[PDB]
Amino acid sequence: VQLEVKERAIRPRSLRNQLRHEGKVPAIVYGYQIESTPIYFEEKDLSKILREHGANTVIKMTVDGKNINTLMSKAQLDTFTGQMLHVEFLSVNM
Amino acid sequence: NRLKEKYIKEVTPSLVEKFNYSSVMQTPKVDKIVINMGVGDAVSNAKNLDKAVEELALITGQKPLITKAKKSIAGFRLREGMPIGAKVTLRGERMYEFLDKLVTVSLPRVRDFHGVSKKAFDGRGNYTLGIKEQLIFPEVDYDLVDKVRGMDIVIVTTANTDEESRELLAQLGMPFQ
Amino acid sequence: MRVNITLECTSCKERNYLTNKNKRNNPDRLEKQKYCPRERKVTLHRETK
Amino acid sequence: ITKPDKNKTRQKRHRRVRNKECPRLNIFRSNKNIYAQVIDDVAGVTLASASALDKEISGGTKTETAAAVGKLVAERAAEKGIKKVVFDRGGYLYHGRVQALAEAARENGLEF
Amino acid sequence: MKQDIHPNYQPVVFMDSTTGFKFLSGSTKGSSETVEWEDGNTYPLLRVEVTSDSHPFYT
Amino acid sequence: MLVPKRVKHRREFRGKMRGEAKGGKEVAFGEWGLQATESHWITNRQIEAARIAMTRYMKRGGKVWIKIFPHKSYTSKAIGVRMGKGKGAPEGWVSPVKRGKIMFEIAGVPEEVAREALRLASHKLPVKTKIVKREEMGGES
Amino acid sequence: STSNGRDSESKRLGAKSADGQTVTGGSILYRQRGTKIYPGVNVGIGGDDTLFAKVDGVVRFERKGRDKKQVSVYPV
RNA sequence: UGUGGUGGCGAUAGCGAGAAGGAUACACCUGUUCCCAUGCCGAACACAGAAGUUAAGCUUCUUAGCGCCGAUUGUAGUGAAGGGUUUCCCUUUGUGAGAGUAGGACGUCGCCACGC
RNA sequence: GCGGUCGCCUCCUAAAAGGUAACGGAGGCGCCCAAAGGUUCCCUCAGAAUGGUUGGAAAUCAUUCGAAGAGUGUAAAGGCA
RNA sequence: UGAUGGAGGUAGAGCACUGUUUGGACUAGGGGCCCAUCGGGUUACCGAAUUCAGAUAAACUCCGAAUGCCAUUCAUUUAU
Ligand SMILES: [Zn+2]
Repeated sequence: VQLEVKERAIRPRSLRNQLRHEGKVPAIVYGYQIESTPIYFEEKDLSKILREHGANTVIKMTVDGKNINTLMSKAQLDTFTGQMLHVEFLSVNM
Repeated sequence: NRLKEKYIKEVTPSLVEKFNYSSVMQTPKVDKIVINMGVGDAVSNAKNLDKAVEELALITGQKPLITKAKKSIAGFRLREGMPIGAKVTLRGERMYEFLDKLVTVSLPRVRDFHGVSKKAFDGRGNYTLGIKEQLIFPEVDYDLVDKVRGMDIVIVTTANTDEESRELLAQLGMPFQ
Repeated sequence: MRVNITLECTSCKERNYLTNKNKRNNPDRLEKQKYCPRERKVTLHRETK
Repeated sequence: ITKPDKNKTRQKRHRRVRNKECPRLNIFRSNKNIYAQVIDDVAGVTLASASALDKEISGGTKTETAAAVGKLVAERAAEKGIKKVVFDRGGYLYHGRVQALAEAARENGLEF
Repeated sequence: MKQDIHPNYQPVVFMDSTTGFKFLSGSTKGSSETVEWEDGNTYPLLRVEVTSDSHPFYT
Repeated sequence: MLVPKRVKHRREFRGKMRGEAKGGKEVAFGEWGLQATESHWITNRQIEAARIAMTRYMKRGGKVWIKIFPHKSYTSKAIGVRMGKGKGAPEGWVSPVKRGKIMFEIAGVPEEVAREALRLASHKLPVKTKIVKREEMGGES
Repeated sequence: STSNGRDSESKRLGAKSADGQTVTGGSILYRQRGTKIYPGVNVGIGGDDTLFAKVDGVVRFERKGRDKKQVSVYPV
């Protein structure tokens, strides 16, 4: 429901490989309110919402302002790893 | 002639009220009478183009075209530009005169009447005919005719549907089945 | 078949021009109203015999 | 039968002509009327024009109208100081009520 | 009608045994039989006697 | 000279490639499948051997999905011919595979027989392999 | 014992004057074979689809809507 | 203000699906003697006329099915710098790909004439 | 040495200016047209479906759809609605 | 070296085309017999009429790039 929001910065050049070894998820959200705020996550934050409350259900990306509802869309997952990249969101209302 | 007056006296307002139009502009009409002559034997003899053109000059007061090939295929022994067939279009009052020569004079010289096959509408309401002989007319002499040649008529209308064309050409003759 | 040919002024007789023709299509001596320098006048021109 | 409409081909011929201080003319048809304009590019401005039958032209439904129109065009244009014009052919030929415009335009000031 | 290249057509009146289809044109023309005012004032030679009246798509 | 697969040709001789990365679209038509965590050519005959060693342990089969196919032509010279003249005659049909996208798919069979078939398939290919499901989507039925 | 090794010669196409130059009369701008760039203002087409500058001016390239491109010369 | 002619701006102008209209104008429509025309045909083309009809075209309005225009991070490459294996792979710095959508989008600016 | 080649034009190797090798990978040339040139008017193709005697799937017709799937004397690129 | 404008198809995911291609639906209709001496050709191959997903290039691609190159009465430093 209430994931942990870490609002990122504008230019990630080759700093990014530090987050791939730390198991981090930089999270696109383009939708109704937000045009782009990439957001940190830990890779063990999402699977216990997908396999707990549903694989496509309501996930709220809120910082206790307005209440947002997301529709996790796509991901490339590279070979030989099986780990998480390219996590896009989609903020659709009630 | 007959049928302009016979249109505007009997054919037209009946078909206005059979399909309940908003104006007489939506009435269906008939534009062309397309006439082929498929010889197909100029490969054999170039003197085959003698007879058909003369017979069309006997039928209509015209001289037809001479259609070229548009293909060069030896399966029929054809090069491009080879003479194959002829074309005759009717407009004006030779529409109605030739139609009445069809209906009221010529066409009962087809023995064993099995009418006209009613599946000949091009889908969207234009008749076609393939006629087998040519001795149907009073404009035709015997000894001039020496083959089993025939005609090809494509009556072209302005109608969208098919039964509009049916009611038109039934009202203008066409001994159907 | 084809021939490198010359054209002749039919009035003042100078071998003015040069062209080509296919001698089984055009079996005759050509005639073209070509310009002439010595007369400054458009002149009939024929093949040199 | 789709009877093909007739401004479309006229504009095709317009554009294949127009691909080929000396402004245009224009020549038009209808069933009943013939207009004219004098335009520059890329100002996009008509400097003068003339009606078909509106002001004082008619008095016989021939091409005689068109000669009067071609008079009126050059009469209004010569007051504006223009003798350098270029004929549009429109999308037409020169047989009917178009040479009636043209020869009336030539013999009233417009130089060709 | 482009000139000098087209054959004949004139209102050849038609007759038969009955029913008188006195309307149309024709090609084979000739001797005056009924030059009639209510029809075309021309030569009616096509009077060959197949009726277009009796074959059982008529009656 | 058993030939499993060919082409229609359009060119005899071809260039020689460079494997640097290869990608595109994991398991679709199946349940269980391999990968290829290295980079090599894979010839015709290795896919014969793979078909046979798959389908023998598949009693009455099931659904086996061959996914990557030879397109490119070998060439080779003889033995003892010098260097010098033009390219030798084309003898073989090979295709390249790199980086963990998928050679085969299985469906219609429970989990242990599938891993039998894939373990007994991957001793005839020169590449280090793995075993992959359908994981999670918007729907995996 | 092959049947190859024969070729044409490099006939040296390409743009032979940049944008923003000051360009004298009648000098080549972009030697083509086949029309890739159409002429715009003051530019002629030669026999072999080359381009010129009829007026001593400044070359600037443009486009024709979506598909193809133009060159024009503007004087001072 | 409605109609018609005539242009610039990358189809964001288009293709499709639907409604309405005849004041002027436009168009459909009636012919062909006249200038002219059909490799046959007033179908077009050229010219005469205005009985009739808004059915089509045309013109205004509605629509995101097709087409078009698309932003940020999100990642093959890759300028430099470097390191071990060197068939290739990786780490700092300097820039990024279309793919995939969020969205926009059923036009904008100019001239004359006629009509209210 | 025996075989092959020796001048010219297209395409790829060619590393998004130009330029560049190999007994590298594919094809052409040593002409033709008195109109297949110039100009002035006019026109829009390949296929598919439906019908039409001989007519054959496929001779010539007629209708609808069709952005090019055609043509361009000659090889291949680049162009042209 | 910094700034600005432009020329051009290299690094490939990409069912825009050209060839090569693996599955599913579907039929336009046909496989020695049709089953038959008018209704289901049938189990099955089914392409093109169609279409759902997936592969791929050096002589296949509407469209890029890394400033590489050419240019500027431009700017700073230097000496050609
Ligand atoms: Zn002389």
